[PDB]
Amino acid sequence: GAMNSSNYAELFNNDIKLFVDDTNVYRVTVHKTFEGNVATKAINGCIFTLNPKTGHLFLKIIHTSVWAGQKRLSQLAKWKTAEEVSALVRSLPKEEQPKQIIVTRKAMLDPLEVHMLDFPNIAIRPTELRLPFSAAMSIDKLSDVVMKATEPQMVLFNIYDDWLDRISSYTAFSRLTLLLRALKTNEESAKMILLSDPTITIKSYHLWPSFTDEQWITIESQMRDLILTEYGRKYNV
Amino acid sequence: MNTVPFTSAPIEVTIGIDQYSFNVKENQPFHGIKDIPIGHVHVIHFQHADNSSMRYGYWFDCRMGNFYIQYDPKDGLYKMMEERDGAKFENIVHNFKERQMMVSYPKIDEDDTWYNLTEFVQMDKIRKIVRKDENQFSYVDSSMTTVQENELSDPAHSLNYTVINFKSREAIRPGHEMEDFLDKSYYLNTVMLQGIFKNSSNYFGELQFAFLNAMFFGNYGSSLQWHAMIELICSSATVPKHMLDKLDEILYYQIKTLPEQYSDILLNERVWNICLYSSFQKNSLHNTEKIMENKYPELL
Ligand SMILES: NCC(=O)NC1(c2ccccc2)CCC1
Ligand SMILES: NCC(=O)NC1(c2ccccc2)CCC1
Repeated sequence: GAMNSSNYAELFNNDIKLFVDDTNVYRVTVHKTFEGNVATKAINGCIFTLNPKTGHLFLKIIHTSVWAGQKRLSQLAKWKTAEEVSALVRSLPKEEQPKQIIVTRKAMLDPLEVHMLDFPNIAIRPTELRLPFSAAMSIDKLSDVVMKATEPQMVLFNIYDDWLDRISSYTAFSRLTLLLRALKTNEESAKMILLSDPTITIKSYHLWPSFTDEQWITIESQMRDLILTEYGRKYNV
Repeated sequence: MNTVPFTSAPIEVTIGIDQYSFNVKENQPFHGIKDIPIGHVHVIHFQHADNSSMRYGYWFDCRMGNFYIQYDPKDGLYKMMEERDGAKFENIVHNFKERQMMVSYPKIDEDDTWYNLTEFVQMDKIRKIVRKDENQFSYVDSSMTTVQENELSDPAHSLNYTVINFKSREAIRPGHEMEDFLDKSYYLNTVMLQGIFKNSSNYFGELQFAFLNAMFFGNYGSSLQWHAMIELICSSATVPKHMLDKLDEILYYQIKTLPEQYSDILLNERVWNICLYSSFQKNSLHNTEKIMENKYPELL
């Protein structure tokens, strides 16, 4: 059934699972036309498909040509997501295929179920958690590869950098969701916190800065402060 | 006009014949039902006064044999049986008629209700849904589960309705996932009509039989089937015009007949709201929408 606070350690057990977030698949800018009407222009998007135990992120870039001449794009985007996730599963060796796929938005349930009919033993599950994966396009290197794409493309990253050498998956996921929650809440401040100190760099092959354990505790505290601040600001407290 | 005699009525029971019903008291001298219209299937059904648990009954067609009812004190129910001795049967019937110990099928001449509820229902198709090949009539009760309910447990006592499942490989062509899920026309027209049912008359016959079993016996599984068969048509963008017009008539008479006090459980709010107001066919069921809005505006 639904994944929530009660069954949270299940994310880090040894049954392969993937989260799928479709928030950033269909992305538009809204603008005025010469006649004063409103129109949209699509920009490139992406499917965010993440193994929370390993940090493996299958980032399928959705190029705007996908939408050409199609109607009801927000509906189509859910089905295109499900088609691409099904294709990914089929491309993986049997021993790497997930036993569960958790969708971050319940509207993905039926599209994904229908596309996965050939996999009756893969459970398709919603979640009660409000996960901040929409903020993935606030990670500079992810946003850059999506915007530069000239055609459909899959790009493979570990979203945890090398953190699993020093911390458990549970702690890595908690750090990731904190960072993303902060970036979603106040992107400018969050990115300031992450880059304030010019001596800490991001390795070429990483997404996040190379913090020591002590610096990560400081950083994490700064992100909590930001989230609480923005909370009071937005809510006056 | 044909007759279903009763050997006796040893227990107090409400007896239904099609849409009619009457109470019989314990050991009241009741000996059956005469003047049953030839040309239609019929159902004779029972609810005991002392245990309303289990409504049960028998579907039959008097053109296929001479049938009578006899109470069995061991199994505790009224059983239909076939009399093979034609002279014995005509003699029995004539004597009970002479003593006026039978009720008359009370059909108003103006009244087409039973025809309209059974237009496509054939005994031969009933006998494939309800499998008991040694009898010419078919037993149905409240508890009997469907093949589809079983998949999700005695097979010989099951209602073998055609399985309809919108999230199934049968319903969804590889490569047309979104198309087939959002527009069920290929599942309706190719899989079900051309493939399984062969024609729309057989589809409507099963739809009508499912409704009647839901209404007369409170068979939950029959209720699910009726709604699935409606939803499959309404959720298809391409349906022959004669089928839509006939469906509108079929449903109109079903909604007209449904007891007002049973609508809360026999009418699925989601299916009916989707069918009348959201589906491809939201504008094709004028008679059904009008009666639903005047009779059950709450559900909607
Ligand atoms: N965990 C990084 C790793 O060991 N391999 C990579 C990866 C594989 C599969 C999906 C995502 C990332 C890093 C690019 C290749
Ligand atoms: N197994 C009998 C049964 O389930 N009867 C109920 C019913 C509801 C809806 C339609 C037909 C029957 C009355 C409560 C459920």
